[PDB]
Amino acid sequence: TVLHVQEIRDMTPAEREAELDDLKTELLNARAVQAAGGAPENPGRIKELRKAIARIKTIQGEEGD
Amino acid sequence: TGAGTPSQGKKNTTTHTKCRRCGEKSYHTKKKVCSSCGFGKSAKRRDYEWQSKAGE
Amino acid sequence: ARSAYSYIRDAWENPGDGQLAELQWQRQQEWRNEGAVERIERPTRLDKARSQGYKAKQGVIVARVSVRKGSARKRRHKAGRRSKRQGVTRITRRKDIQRVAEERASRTFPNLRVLNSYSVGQDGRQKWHEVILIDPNHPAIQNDDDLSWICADDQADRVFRGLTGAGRRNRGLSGKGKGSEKTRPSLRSNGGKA
Amino acid sequence: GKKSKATKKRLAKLDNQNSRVPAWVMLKTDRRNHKRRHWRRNDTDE
Amino acid sequence: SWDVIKHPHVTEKAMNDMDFQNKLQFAVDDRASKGEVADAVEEQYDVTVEQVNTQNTMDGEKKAVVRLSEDDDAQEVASRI
RNA sequence: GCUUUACUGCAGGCUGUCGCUGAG
RNA sequence: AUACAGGGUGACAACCCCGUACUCGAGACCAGUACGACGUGCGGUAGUGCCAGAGUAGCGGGGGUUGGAUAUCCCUCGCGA
RNA sequence: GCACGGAGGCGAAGAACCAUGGAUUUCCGAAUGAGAAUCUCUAACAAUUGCUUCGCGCAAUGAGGAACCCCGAGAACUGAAACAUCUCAGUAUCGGGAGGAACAGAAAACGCAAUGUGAUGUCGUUAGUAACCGCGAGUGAACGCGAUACAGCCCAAACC
Ligand SMILES: [Cl-]
Ligand SMILES: [Cl-]
Ligand SMILES: [K+]
Ligand SMILES: [Mg+2]
Ligand SMILES: [Mg+2]
Ligand SMILES: [Mg+2]
Ligand SMILES: [Mg+2]
Ligand SMILES: [Mg+2]
Ligand SMILES: [Mg+2]
Ligand SMILES: [Mg+2]
Ligand SMILES: [Mg+2]
Ligand SMILES: [Mg+2]
Ligand SMILES: [Mg+2]
Ligand code: NA
Ligand code: NA
Ligand code: NA
Ligand code: NA
Ligand code: NA
Ligand code: NA
Ligand code: NA
Ligand code: NA
Ligand code: NA
Ligand code: NA
Ligand code: NA
Ligand code: NA
Ligand code: NA
Ligand SMILES: [Sr+2]
Ligand SMILES: [Sr+2]
Ligand SMILES: [Sr+2]
Ligand SMILES: [Sr+2]
Ligand SMILES: [Sr+2]
Ligand SMILES: [Sr+2]
Ligand SMILES: [Sr+2]
Ligand SMILES: [Sr+2]
Ligand SMILES: [Sr+2]
Ligand SMILES: [Sr+2]
Repeated sequence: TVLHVQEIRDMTPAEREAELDDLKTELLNARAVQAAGGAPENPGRIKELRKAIARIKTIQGEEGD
Repeated sequence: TGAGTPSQGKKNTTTHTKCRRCGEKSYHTKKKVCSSCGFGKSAKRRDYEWQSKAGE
Repeated sequence: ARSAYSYIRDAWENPGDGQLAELQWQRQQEWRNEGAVERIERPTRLDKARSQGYKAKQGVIVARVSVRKGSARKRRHKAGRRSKRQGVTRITRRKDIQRVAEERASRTFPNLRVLNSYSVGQDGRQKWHEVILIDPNHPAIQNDDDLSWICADDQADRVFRGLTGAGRRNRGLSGKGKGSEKTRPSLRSNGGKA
Repeated sequence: GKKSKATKKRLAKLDNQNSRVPAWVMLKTDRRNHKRRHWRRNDTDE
Repeated sequence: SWDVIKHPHVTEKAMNDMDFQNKLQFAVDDRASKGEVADAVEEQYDVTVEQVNTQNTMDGEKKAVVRLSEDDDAQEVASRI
């Protein structure tokens, strides 16, 4: 969603990795808030984050990093 | 001592266990052989034509 | 004129006479001390090998195999049998010893395929045969006009399916007419009565 | 007995499967866990 | 590639360990060693891990009890997630 | 299932012969 | 209507919807085949006993197998052009 | 998604869905560094082979598949109104092995004996004929012919 394939391909290798760590962290924090039974959730993102990370990982392999 | 009920109380040995290769609880942990898929006995998978009707 | 090969040939028509006799008497002493399957650099009966397809080239291998002499090594019936199916001593197997030899050789060299084989004598308790095997994966062979045919997929494990010369003879496929009613095109298709 | 790590993972799974069919599935399908097991009445594998 | 830290294990018992012993509890990958749990934690929240105790749970996961140095305050670390 | 000088066979043992097997 | 096969749709539907006839497109198999082309070179006369696959052909002892009977195929022991 | 909920989200930056191609693809598993009931211990084609730069450097094998196919091992109940040869049957079942099909196959053939046919499967027929057989019960072809499809070649040696 918020993150599109073009944007990803437009990132330098270093940017994708920095973007990767960033996404992984939001996810981890979502899973933390979920572990605490936290309700200020937005279930749609926890799902988007995973796809985003899969996209960046797919793009990284494609471009050769 | 009767061969029936009184003798069943002595059964607390573990023999057949979940098999690493096929998943069936048929891996004899003392023989280290699966009575279902043959693991531990043969590289090929345990099979027999008598497991079905002859013309089928 | 006569080829040098014909002399090897003529010598082997009577392995019990002349120099050959002495060679065998000497050789077998060593063979008896060797294993079941010994790879050898050169054929003992060159004329025969070349005649059967052998070539001094990469991917061509020769191995001598020995097998115990005699009839079947069968275990007597442990369950009920009518007199007819109680025999044990005079029962012989349906595969000749040369075929058993070709199979053992091929087992030893899983990647090679049996091309042909021939006899190199025997003593009172065993028989020896040399087997020509070919490497279907070696380019020297994949490029040979005379041997590349053996590289085809349907030639894999040919010895185990009776496709050898010894295999075909033993299956009663020599004759093209009378007597081959139950052998051709296969023993199995004819109900196994050949 | 003494359970290995793998045995333990398997026992854990069996424990998890041994749960109720969520109520919302009831509504969604407008109307039963056939694999419900009891530690006493039943016998697991291995 | 599997990550070490899965998520914080938050329960009454976990909170006590956090308020009374400066310990944090995590659900972690069961292939992770005590050392790998120590590093991962120091690198995720920038703290000094003093000790790590582990347990393979009946939930199929591995639980880690991480005690931070007196320099760090668990209550506060956990409070930012 | 069991027995035996029931019928018929089969292992096994003994024995001769041929091959292994040569020189005087 | 070159479409009256079949199904769906709140009841018996060619004409309400999917389809169906007609026409058209793509993939797979036929097949790396057929055809075509490159190269190679078929064949005939006379002379020459130069070459042409051995435990083989064949025989005997013992077995199995076969419709194979004297006249099947095979194994085994021995002999052997 | 099945799946007719709640909440939330994605889609005109053309999502869903479909086709083709690609990415990712934990552990055990032929399972191959060693071991192990799917885990563990300290760089690995384990094992058997071929080639070999003689170094696992380059390669092969292993296991699966509904049956079909090829090569081996091979019963008994049953029939004969008993039963031993015979039958059931080269069946059931077992060992090994290949393919998309296998196997066979260009005559030391046939022998409607001929001034004739012309690789091989297979189908129809020849025929329950010839042949076998306590000549009992039973077992049982082939050549040929009509079809299907057609296709013929390569070595060893001589001489170099
Ligand atoms: Cl082979
Ligand atoms: Cl004719
Ligand atoms: K019988
Ligand atoms: Mg040539
Ligand atoms: Mg519970
Ligand atoms: Mg512990
Ligand atoms: Mg019989
Ligand atoms: Mg392993
Ligand atoms: Mg009877
Ligand atoms: Mg056939
Ligand atoms: Mg009678
Ligand atoms: Mg018969
Ligand atoms: Mg005939
Ligand atoms: Na082989
Ligand atoms: Na129980
Ligand atoms: Na969890
Ligand atoms: Na009885
Ligand atoms: Na026969
Ligand atoms: Na004989
Ligand atoms: Na996949
Ligand atoms: Na390999
Ligand atoms: Na090597
Ligand atoms: Na009767
Ligand atoms: Na009777
Ligand atoms: Na008879
Ligand atoms: Na005629
Ligand atoms: Sr007693
Ligand atoms: Sr009692
Ligand atoms: Sr006990
Ligand atoms: Sr074993
Ligand atoms: Sr089997
Ligand atoms: Sr193979
Ligand atoms: Sr009980
Ligand atoms: Sr629990
Ligand atoms: Sr010839
Ligand atoms: Sr023709």
